Amino acid sequence: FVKTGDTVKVIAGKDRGTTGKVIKALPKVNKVVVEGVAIMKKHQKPNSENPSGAILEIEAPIHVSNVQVLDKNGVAGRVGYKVVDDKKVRFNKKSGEIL
Amino acid sequence: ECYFTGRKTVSSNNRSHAMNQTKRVVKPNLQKVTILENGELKTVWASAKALKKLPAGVERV
Amino acid sequence: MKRTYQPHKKSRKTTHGFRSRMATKNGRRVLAARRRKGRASLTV
RNA sequence: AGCAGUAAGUACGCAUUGAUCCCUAGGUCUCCGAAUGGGGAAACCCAGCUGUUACUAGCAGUUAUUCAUGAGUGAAUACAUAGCUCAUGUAAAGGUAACGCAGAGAACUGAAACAUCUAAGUACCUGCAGGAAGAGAAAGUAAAAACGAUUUCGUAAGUAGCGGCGAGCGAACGCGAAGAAGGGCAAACCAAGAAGCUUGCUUCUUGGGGUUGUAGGACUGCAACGUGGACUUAAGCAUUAUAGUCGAAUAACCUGGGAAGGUUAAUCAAAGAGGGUAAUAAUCCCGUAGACAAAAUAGCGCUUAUACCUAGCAGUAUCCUGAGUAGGGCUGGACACGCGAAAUCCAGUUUGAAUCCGGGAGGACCAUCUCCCAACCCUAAAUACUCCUUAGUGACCGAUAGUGAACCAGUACCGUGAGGGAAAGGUGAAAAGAACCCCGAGAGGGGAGUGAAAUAGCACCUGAAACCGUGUGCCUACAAGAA
RNA sequence: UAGCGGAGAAAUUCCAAACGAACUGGGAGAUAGCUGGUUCUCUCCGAAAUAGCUUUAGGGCUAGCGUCGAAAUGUAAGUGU
RNA sequence: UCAAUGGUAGGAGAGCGUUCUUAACCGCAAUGAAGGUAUACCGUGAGGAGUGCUGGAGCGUUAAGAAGUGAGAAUGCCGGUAUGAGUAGCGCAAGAUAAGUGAGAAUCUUAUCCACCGUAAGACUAAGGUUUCCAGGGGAAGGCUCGUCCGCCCUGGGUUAGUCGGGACCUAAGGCGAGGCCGAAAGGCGUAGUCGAUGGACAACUGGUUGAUAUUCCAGUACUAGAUAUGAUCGUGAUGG
RNA sequence: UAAAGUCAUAUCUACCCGUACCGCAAACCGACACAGGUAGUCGAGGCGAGUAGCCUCAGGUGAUCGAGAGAACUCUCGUU
RNA sequence: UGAAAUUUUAGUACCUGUGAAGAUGCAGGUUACCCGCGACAGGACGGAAAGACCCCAUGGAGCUUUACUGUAGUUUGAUAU
Repeated sequence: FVKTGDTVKVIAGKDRGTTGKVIKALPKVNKVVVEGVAIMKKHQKPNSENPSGAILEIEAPIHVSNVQVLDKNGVAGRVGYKVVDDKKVRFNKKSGEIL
Repeated sequence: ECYFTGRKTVSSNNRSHAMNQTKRVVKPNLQKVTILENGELKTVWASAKALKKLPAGVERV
Repeated sequence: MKRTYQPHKKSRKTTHGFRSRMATKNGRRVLAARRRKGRASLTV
């Protein structure tokens, strides 16, 4: 997409309908780590930067298909973009149009 | 080799009695001569056909 | 007994140096075969 | 909108202010290498000159050769000449995918052997060229009215022919299609000059003249047509590559680790091509169809005067029209053509015309007729092939295949060398890669936990097959079997 | 000093663990009357191993010997007794 | 009903199975496709499905078309596994004990004896090797066995010149060769010239020095050559001789 | 030919490459930690002409699977 | 510590016969508890060596010659120079 972002729905996949804030997408990964979503956990060794380890609630990224950006009234769809203003205006379809 | 005589020793092929499918080497006439002096003063080869047609136009050509 | 190659440095060159191979209009041709294939190196 | 190639992997950092990135242009461009100041084995050494700036430095450039063009020099020997010196011009040497052309050019074969043939003038090798090359404007074919440069394809048709007439090789004509452009010069002459100025010169330089077949030009007449053709210049126009941009149309339930699968419904429409998405999507995304966008970018094309040389025409004073040239002898070769009745063309060698009342061709050749005008030069187009640039297409192929090479392949490796030449992809969706605990020198294991799954644990999907096993019910330790 | 060659106190001796004609690439998948190999299932029918010629004798070319189809059935030929 | 059904090379006919087929026809699929595995079914055959289990994505139908299309067998090939066989060999010489080391010692280290070579099995030095050297650490393979050891592996250092060897000197043998020569071409020859050491030219040698460099680092002595600083004086004296 | 020369004098300089190790060898060339080949220079004493022996210099080395048991046999050795 | 060659698989005896004309495996008959282990060689027409002897191929190479064809080379003559 364009930079996510906001709370973002997850329609299909392991966790249906879950919304969660994003800023950290890195679209070259083409699947987005979102807090709360795809709860990975790592049994890490008691080593540097965690001298106990065994628990890392870092979470997995899931595909662009299961990312769904909502406009600010919680309404997702398809991003019509660049349409309105100086450089670019993002919106979804059937949406409240905000970014 | 001579320049204004055209070609060279050019290859060919020999025949015989009830021909035996053989080869020859064509050699033209070879004469180093220095005939004229237009500003010439230049020794070079020639062929005898061009010798007999030195009086054709060959004093400068 | 004695084997074939017990070469020295002059021995390993002087048949196969870049000007030796390049020299005779011929070895450079087979070097250009070695370039148009383009194996691990050229001159040796 | 993150960047911080490969990829972990780190750090200072860096960045919607506009980064990273994409494109275009400019920059610098280590050394070698055509490689070139000189030598030299490839990654070198040693220089000279000119300024620099300082040093028994460094910097920056110049210094290979051949050719061409000038300039100077000036031996035997006076001028000269050779020769030498300097200057100018990448010119140009060189690398090359395939096609071409030209030279040089075999053998093996086959012919049931083989000396003729064939293979083929092909393998190779060398040179010369471009986007194509050659190719070409009748000194043609043909045989009656018969056309009118070439080129490619089909036809004629294995037809005519040739050939130890074996084995084979092999036309052209005419027709059909594409493609369809011809134009200069020397010559003759005329004018200018200079000069054999030995005067009248009869050679050179310049510009007209005109490029010819039913002859044509020069001499007497006498007409301005765009033209790659009678200028394929420059200026605008337009549009394409060269950055990309927008770009429609959906929700729930069941299942599962996960829906796009099943079920329920709805939409769209120049987009239900295709690919991802944890499991098969039109409506999730990339996209897709369409619709926009480029300054520089390499072009293509259109209009413009210009970028320049041509016409008809009657007559015929004489000249011209392509000399060692045609031809003739011999030796070759190609032409279907193997010397033959042998055409016809091109070679060597020898001899050698005519020249417009001309000359040539019409398969030996002699007459009549038909056609043409060589012996001077250029000619697009239709054609051949791709290393290449994408746009792509597949009753291509799926890891012994498909390129030798899906993988750091021409790799490893062999060989001194020329050369040769391998093997190998897949965990899981996502490393979420097994924290911890215990055994163990360690590895490795075992629990725990991980994940949908751990026979799923790093060469990891799936897992036969030979091999080795461990357990298992029966039988065999008086037996000499294709079991 | 490099293969149509070389070297050679010479045997046919050697020319890079190696030669009566070296090695590498192409011609060219040279060729081979000689060797081997040939892959799914059924049914029906069913051999020869001889004459003649042949640079032919371990091979071909006919003819005799099979098979299938078609045209009639020399108006029966065939084959017996 | 009757008659036929041995059958090789031979010839005829027919059918099965695989894969791709846009075709359609028309499904399956996570409740499990394919594929594997056991299977005590059926089919004249080739062959076909049923179930149990693995397994987690494509496959099946039908009918027809098209085929790199039906696998034993060739010194077939490639890849894996036997076999012989726990047998050969363990690559030409003698170590020994104690102690350490470790976890584990025959084979690692030390001590102490023995032993061997000793015109060498010493030292030093060509070519060669191309870092193998040393230090520290480790033991996946390698070491023909073990292995803490190592030319094995990781990491890090280690080679020092006016005089040492070469080049900035010359030159043989030879090679290249502008000129020139001849040659289808490429070429091959070759005058000048050019490089080409194994040769001929020339100053440094004692002592110490590391884990390792020593004629190279430095103490002492030099000498060679040049430089700029400085009373010459006509001097240098060539490619010639 | 005038400090080109030139010596005294003074103090500096003197380039580039190679330099480690092994090298009769477990690094070379013999596919190998191989029973070959491989320049050259030195190369102890004691006897001893002797660089031949033979044992010890200096120096270096224990060279890579061993233990048992002493079969037959096989091969190197000593006897008759 | 640990290989090689090797092969249809085979729990592979003897006689006498037979037979592509010489048996382990066949017919008849005989003896043999089962499995080894150390040494040996008669077989298993043992391996390793698509016979290097002989023969054949319209096979090829090499060599020789007053085979036949040629070639260069050598030597005439013509003839441009």
